Amino acid sequence: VLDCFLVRARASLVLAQDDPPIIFEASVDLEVTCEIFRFMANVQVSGGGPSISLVEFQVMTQTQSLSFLLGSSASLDCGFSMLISVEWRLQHLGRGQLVYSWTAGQAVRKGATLARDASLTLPGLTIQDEGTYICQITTSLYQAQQIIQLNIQASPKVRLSLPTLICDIAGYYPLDVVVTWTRESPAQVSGASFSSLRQSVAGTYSISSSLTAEPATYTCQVTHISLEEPLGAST
Amino acid sequence: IQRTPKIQVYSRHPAENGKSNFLNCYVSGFCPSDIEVDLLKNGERIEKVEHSDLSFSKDWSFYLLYYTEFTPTEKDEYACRVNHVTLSQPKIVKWDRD
Amino acid sequence: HSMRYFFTSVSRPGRGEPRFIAVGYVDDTQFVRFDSDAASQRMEPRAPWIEQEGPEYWDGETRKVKAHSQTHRVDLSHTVQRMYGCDVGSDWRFLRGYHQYAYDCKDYIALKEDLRSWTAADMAAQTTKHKWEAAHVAEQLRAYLEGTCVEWLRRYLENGKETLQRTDAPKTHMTHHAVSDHEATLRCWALSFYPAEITLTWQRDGEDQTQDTELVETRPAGDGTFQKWAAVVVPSQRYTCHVQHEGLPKPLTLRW
Amino acid sequence: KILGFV
Repeated sequence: VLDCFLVRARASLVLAQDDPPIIFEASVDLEVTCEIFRFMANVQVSGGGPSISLVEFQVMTQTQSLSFLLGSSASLDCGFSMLISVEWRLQHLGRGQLVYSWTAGQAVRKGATLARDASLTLPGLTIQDEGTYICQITTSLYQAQQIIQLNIQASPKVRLSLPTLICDIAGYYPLDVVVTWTRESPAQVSGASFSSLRQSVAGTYSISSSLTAEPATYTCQVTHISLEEPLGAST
Repeated sequence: IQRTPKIQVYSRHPAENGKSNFLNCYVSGFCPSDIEVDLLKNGERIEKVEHSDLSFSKDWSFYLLYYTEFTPTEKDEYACRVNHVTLSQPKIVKWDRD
Repeated sequence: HSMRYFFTSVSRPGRGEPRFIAVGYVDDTQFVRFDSDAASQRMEPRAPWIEQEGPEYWDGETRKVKAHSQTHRVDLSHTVQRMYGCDVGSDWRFLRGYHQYAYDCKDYIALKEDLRSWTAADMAAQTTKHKWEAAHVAEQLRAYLEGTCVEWLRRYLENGKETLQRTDAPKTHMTHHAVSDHEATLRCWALSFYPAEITLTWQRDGEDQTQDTELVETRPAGDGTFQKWAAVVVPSQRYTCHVQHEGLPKPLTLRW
Repeated sequence: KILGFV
């Protein structure tokens, strides 16, 4: 019994009932959100969440978001039970690319490697592989998909250096880096002005925070989504 | 999803002492379109500033080019304050000649 | 060559009326614009090469933009974005056609590289896909992108040949900056060029140096041309910046 | 020109 919203009333899924165990689940987890459409239902926990088509077909993933550092191999997960083809696509910044395909495998990116399993593998991750991965699955009567958002991350490298102080926060990704300047008691300093955003060929960003130096120690304390704790540098 | 602006402050031509030029603040990549952009002359807002209206990139981002005629002085400096929603603190991007 | 049309409705609570702003681009340059907040609720020319069109053109175009305002989110500070257009090579033949949507700048439903199917990048958007592919919106859009988008782009290219095919060569410099005693940065500039597409690649001793090279994305200038630079960090040492633009008979090689 | 049809 899962609470759900049907497209524009409110209903529930066991009221509509059809027995699952004819077509096996990859797992069962029972705050969650749910939406039924004309029938296919999307189940969305904060962790993993399947896509279920009425049961006759379902598509399963154990995580809808994945934060992976660059270079690391991504075992993006996707699975289904019940086939014509399995395609993995990438959508990011308005650009739709093919990543992999299977019929009767064709890895568009050279290293792509794929109760059935479709857990595609991305070795040697690059910034250009960030985005929304759609594990489209085709079937003689269904074409259900599954969304995996692969947030590629890159830790910065802060090089505090020089009456102007400059810390080159290079190689970070994604863009939202917050730079806090601490002076020493380590009191924060206002008035730091960023430079123009720069990029490397790999897609990682380089930026520099400039702060005027007055007499005394300083610390370019850089926090980022890829960091458990805010790293930095001091001179 | 909100995306941090990519802000560039530069000139139409390489800066020459006293030679007329235009200060471009190419603020791109930002989302949503609600954004406050000011061109700063020695820390204070320039009054006579023109700007191309909201432009729409393929990336689903918006970009704006605020320009103003200036003469690049050696003893005076320029910047570009940006106050997008993703910016918990308004970001002032320095104008280095390069 | 590419002509794009953008349509965005920035929603407003309290104000009641979403701000519908429409723009058209040819080769990244704006030529038409509509804005609900403008003084006159009519679309205007923003380029001198399209003011020549007759009054039937504008009134014909203005009525079509009004219809798109009502149906901007028909099947979909909430921002809803729309885009469509076509790409063309020097043959003046169809390369690639787009028709895309975004919900708060996240990809929502986009037309594939083949102008036949849609890529729903949001799980909320899959009913939109199920609706459109049942309505055959792809086929009706394939006729416009392959037929109509290119034809007027050809006419616009003829009308603005002094503008769109300007093919200005980059006014190129080489700038050297000493960041430290043991290393320095070599920056090669591409100024006042057109189109915006340019390649600046660094090589050491004749082999590529991508791993230690930074750059900046192409910058629109106030003139109407573009700017760009790419910089490498050298441990002092002679490196070469290769500049490749349409306006150059031969790619350039720069040295400090 | 704009797409025209709906």
